[PDB]
Amino acid sequence: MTNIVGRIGFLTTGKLGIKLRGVLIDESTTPNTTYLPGIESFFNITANVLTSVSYPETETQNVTATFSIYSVDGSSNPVFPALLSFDAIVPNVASVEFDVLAPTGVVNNQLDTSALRIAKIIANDPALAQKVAGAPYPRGAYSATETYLYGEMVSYFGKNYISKSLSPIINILPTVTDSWYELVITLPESVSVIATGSDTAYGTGW
Amino acid sequence: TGVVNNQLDTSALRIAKIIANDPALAQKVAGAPYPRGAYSATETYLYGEMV
Amino acid sequence: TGVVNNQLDTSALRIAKIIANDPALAQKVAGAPYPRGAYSATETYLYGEMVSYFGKNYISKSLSPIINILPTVTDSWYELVITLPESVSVIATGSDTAYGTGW
Repeated sequence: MTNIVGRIGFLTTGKLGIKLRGVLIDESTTPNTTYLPGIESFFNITANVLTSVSYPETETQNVTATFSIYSVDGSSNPVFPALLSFDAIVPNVASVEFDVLAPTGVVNNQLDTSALRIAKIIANDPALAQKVAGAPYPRGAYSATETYLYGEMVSYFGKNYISKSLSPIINILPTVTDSWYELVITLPESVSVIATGSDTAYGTGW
Repeated sequence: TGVVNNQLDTSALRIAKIIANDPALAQKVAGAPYPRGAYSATETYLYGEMV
Repeated sequence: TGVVNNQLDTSALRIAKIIANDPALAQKVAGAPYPRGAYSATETYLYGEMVSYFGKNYISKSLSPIINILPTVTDSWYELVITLPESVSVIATGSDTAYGTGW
């Protein structure tokens, strides 16, 4: 399920048809619903605004859907010549804007090169550069109340632990090496280093 | 002026904007420091990985 | 389950997901620091190249290559903050001392 939103220019009034390209399955309802392709769901666009676009998501099952824009006739019916038709996947998110799901010239054969170009773009715009920059991302001190993302560095018991989980972690102690890196502090050499003690005299069971 | 459309150059900008605006995808192109843990000779390390 | 016309979808979001998810294309879109080692004059440092200088880390931001220009001058380099509070390992781990075999 996704509530597509957006505005479409140069068309005060029209229809937007979404038509599936494969079989979609809704297993939520007891009799597993089977949305079949070729049947076009029509939504209104009024005053250049996507009125209410609620469509089942297709990213999970990776099913393509054709979005087409038509002018409305005298009886407000979609004249079939599609002013703008294309294929896209509805993401499994609460809301997506019609802008992002718009056709692109990047075919598979031209894939890697495109990414290459993207690199310099991200390297040029300072906003994108800071939005994507890899860094320790200082956070202050560790606390279990708030979550932590990848790369974020916290302080715990005098030690510095950098989160290394791709997923958010909450109430995970920094000492756990499976989710935190814990950079080890560099040691000076030409400094007095006599600092021992805590003579506890273990019993070979430590 | 002449007619210029230049959609192919707009495509790269659009995709870069989408990647930057999404934290999940932005994480996977983040930057050089990739934490891994304590060093061990039995594992394979990629460019930027931190030990 | 599946679609016959699987080659028709190029919708920016999909391409963004494809480029991010693939390790090779993700590595191509990297930017970021490029480690090179201790700073020295002769070495030509390109954009994003990151060096160590006087105990700090400096990433070059000059879009043009630079030579002999010190990492301290902020016109072409910028420092990578660490912000380490209440440090633990400073001198105790450095003791060792060379004596003691059996006693």
